[PDB]
Amino acid sequence: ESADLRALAKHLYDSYIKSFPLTKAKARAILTGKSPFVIYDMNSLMMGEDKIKFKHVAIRIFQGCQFRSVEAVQEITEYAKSIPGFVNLDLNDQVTLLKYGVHEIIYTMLASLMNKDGVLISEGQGFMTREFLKSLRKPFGDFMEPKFEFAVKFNALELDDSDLAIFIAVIILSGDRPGLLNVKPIEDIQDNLLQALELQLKLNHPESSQLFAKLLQKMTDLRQIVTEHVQLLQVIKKTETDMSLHPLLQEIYK
Amino acid sequence: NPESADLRALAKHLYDSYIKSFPLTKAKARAILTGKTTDKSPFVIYDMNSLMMGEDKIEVAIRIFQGCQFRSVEAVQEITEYAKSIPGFVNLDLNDQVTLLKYGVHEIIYTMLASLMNKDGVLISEGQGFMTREFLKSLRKPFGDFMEPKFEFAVKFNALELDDSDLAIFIAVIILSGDRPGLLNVKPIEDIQDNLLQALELQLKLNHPESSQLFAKLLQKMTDLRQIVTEHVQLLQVIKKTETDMSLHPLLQEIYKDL
Ligand SMILES: O=C(O)COc1cccc([C@H]2OC(=O)C(O)=C2c2ccc(Br)cc2)c1
Repeated sequence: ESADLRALAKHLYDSYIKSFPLTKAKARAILTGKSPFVIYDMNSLMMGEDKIKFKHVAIRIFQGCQFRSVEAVQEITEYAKSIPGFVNLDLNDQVTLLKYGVHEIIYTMLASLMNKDGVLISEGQGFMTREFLKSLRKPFGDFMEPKFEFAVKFNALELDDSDLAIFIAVIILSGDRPGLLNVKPIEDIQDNLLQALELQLKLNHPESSQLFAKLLQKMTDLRQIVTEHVQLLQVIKKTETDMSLHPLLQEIYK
Repeated sequence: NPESADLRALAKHLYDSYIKSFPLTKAKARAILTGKTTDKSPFVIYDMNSLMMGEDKIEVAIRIFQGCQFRSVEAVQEITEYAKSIPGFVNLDLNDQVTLLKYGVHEIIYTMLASLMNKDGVLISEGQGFMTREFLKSLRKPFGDFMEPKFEFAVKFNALELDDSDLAIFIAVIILSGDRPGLLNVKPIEDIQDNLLQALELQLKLNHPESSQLFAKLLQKMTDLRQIVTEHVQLLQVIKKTETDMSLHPLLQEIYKDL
């Protein structure tokens, strides 16, 4: 029966490449060796915007992160709709799985762009450092540090795009999202996704023992930082006197 | 097969210490919850009257919470005894044995508490009593919602149909976690958890053969345990600042100390 598990592994990987432009393999090449722009202080921030083409002082960084998250949701939605059985679910269930899922996949693939010294920005064309992300006014000065502590641990598992492709699918098909209407089949697809993930990590990582069990424990983490960032997204709602400009622009970021 | 036999010896050793460390197991709790015995029948507490009459074995809202933390201290004592029997735990650094226990005990307590709970209430007083879920939820604020997260997780967790032999290994995996803040020597802990995870995977393969992917579905429940600890922690901070005379316990207040 593992013939179908190997089929599903490459089907999800091929769709992973089409839905996501900047893959982990191409981000690892940029982080080590061609070079992009480096934003390390306040001068290189303004210097960046000139020759980088952004699409939007301390709030300009956060608003750009929400612009990138909106583009990410579209890539995650298109990728999820290619998972076998996803589009054949209840349309309300598909909306719910994506609603409570995109935040966890955003940080999983964000780690693919992070090391211990910074993160890539604007499709690998730039690079914001770690210390510059702790030198902003509150509460911006400490909303990326939990995500850097997580990216260090998660990337230590040292997975590739084919492992991540299956791992992304399992997070979307989580059958415990509040408000589901047909919890059965969602757990059915996630059951075969977990089999394909268990098989994938054995054939690609034969030396690392219980990489499948250690990967599932990172989900326990993942949600703890998603629910922590959610409660931080309402500190920006109540603080800063510059987080409400064009009303049509507020509707996009929901 | 010779290496899988080494994992069976580990599984039987953990189950042996489990029986010897926790007096009330899930096997005995299910014999009490389901009314199949004429001798292990509990006195049900459902209102104020059944409370004062069942006082032979056990402010109302405060008195209920005092006994909850009294049993929590009883639980930590049993968890520490069982952790010492896990192979390698006592061989680690003494600072790490305290940190693995500091963040691990509550995730263990809510796991085994689910063995004493059905959808209608919780076993209390060593199985002699049974406090209803409605009465626990009918307590005044902020105590009227102190138990619903525990109950909602139990009916979800008990669906896995795990017995004490599977629970023994899953308890050991939670204690020997490398993801806990303050671990000085992380790698020697990850080696022990790797051995416990191999034993748990084989245990569920043999004890639950028809149940597919029970190993992955069980490891996902650790995400539920974290949110209960965080919601619990948030709730004590409100009680500490409202009931100013409400005093804790050396075992509990030092676990919540900058958790
Ligand atoms: O004392 C009162 O009137 C109300 O407080 C009570 C009432 C009943 C039982 C107890 C405690 O004693 C025990 O043996 C026991 O397990 C207690 C207990 C406390 C909280 C939860 Br949850 C489960 C059990 C305290």
